[PDB]
This record gives sequence, structure tokens and C-alpha cells, in this order.
Amino acid sequence: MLTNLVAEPFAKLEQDFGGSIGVYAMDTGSGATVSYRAEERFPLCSSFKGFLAAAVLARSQQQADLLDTPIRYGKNALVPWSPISEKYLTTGMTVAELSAAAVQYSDNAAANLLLKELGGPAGLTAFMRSIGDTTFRLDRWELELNSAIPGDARDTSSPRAVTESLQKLTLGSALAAPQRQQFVDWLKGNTTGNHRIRAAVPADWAVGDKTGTCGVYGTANDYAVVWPTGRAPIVLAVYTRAPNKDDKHSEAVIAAAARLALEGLGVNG
Repeated sequence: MLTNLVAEPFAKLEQDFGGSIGVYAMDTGSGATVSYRAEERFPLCSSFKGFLAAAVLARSQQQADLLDTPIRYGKNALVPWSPISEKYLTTGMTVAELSAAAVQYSDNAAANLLLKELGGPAGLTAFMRSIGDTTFRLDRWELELNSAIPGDARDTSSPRAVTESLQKLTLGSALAAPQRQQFVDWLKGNTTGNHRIRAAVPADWAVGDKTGTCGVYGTANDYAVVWPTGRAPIVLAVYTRAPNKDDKHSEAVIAAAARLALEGLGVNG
């Protein structure tokens, strides 16, 4: 009834891109939604790292000393693209610092260290089940989880489930209030998403996001919570993939899909 009240040209956009685009956007005020391929599975790539940080924050509600716990690691823990943790190899970092690095720099060593704390891919999946997400699955570690193989459900979710879980964790009651705001603040501080959903969001609105880029199969994504001034926040997810292993991803297509989602919701930008 409130889904796709206004049609938008997502099909032309994905055809120009040469792949598939999945979009689910929720106006948390009215409950109106924009939905395009929203229940298809797409690879998470680095976007799981946002949910990883939320799972750590959930654990910190029962373990008050968790976030400030200092974690030492060896050179064997460094994974390609670990821009923060490589600078602290000789000192260690706290759990909170590793969480911020995973969210805000997509730091791979930090992500694997935090996965270990939670009991691996199955432990993160269990956390997502605990907030009512039956779609999300993490199966592998960095970097193997980026293979983005067509038809492979490992390490995937849907745009809809991503948006629904993001809403629960940033605006709903899945986290206690202090942890909720810390999750929001980490997302707001992301550095990797300036050319994705943020490029469609006016500079005078608050926004937090987490990107994903698999490096193959034109596969990349972003999810965000957006606070337009004077109205309720919007939660949205934009995922892409393409049929050929060497197909390139496009940041511009993600930004364009976000613009169409905001237009479909009647959110003036």
C-alpha cells in the first residue's frame, strides 16, 4: 500500500550499469518504502563490518570492560587493506578502536580480529538472528568472503534485510541507548563512502553509512541512515552485482540509485 507509490527508473539505471541493482529505502516517519530487487541476495563484501561493530556493542552491554580491552596482534593478522591496524601492529589497539577502524576504514585485520571475538562468521550470523534477521549470512572471513560468485548465497544478504536490521540497530531498540548512539557515531565517521549514498545526500543533513566493495563481479554496495532536517530519518541500502568476474563496480551508480530512492520517497534534496 505504501510501497513504490512513485515509480523510478531503476531498470534503466541497472541496464546502463550492465548488472543488477538492489534497493530498499524506508521513510521511518510514514513507513513508506521504495523497493527494487529488494529481496534478492547480493554479496555483503565489507558491509558486514558495520553489523560486526553492532554485535560487539551488543556484547559490551553485558561486558562493561570490553570496548577498552587492549588487543595485541602479530604480523600474521594483517590482511591486505588494513590501513589503521597496520599503524598499531607494534602497540595493539582497543576493541573500540578496532571496531571504529572496521567501520570507518573497512580495516580487514580489525574485522577478522573482531570476528574471532564473536565466534566467527556463525557468531555474527547468530547476532543477526537475535535481532530478527533471518536473511543475513556470513560464512567466511576476510578476504575469502569477497568472491561474489554468481548464485552463491554465502556471505550475502538482501537490501531489505540490511535496511531492516540497520533500522533496528540505529533507531530501534536492538541496542541500548548509549550503544545505539555509538554505532551511529561510528557510521557518521565513515571515510570510505563519500561517492556513494552520501553523494546523494545534501551536506546539511546528518548521515552515517557503511560501504562494501568485493573487487569482482561488479559487486559493491552501501547502506546508510540519513536524517533530513525537519522530518523523520530514512534508512536505505543499495547493492550491486554484475554477471562477469571482471565487470567493474560503479560508485556513481550507487549514488544515482540513492537519489532515485529519495525521489521515490518524496524527500526533497
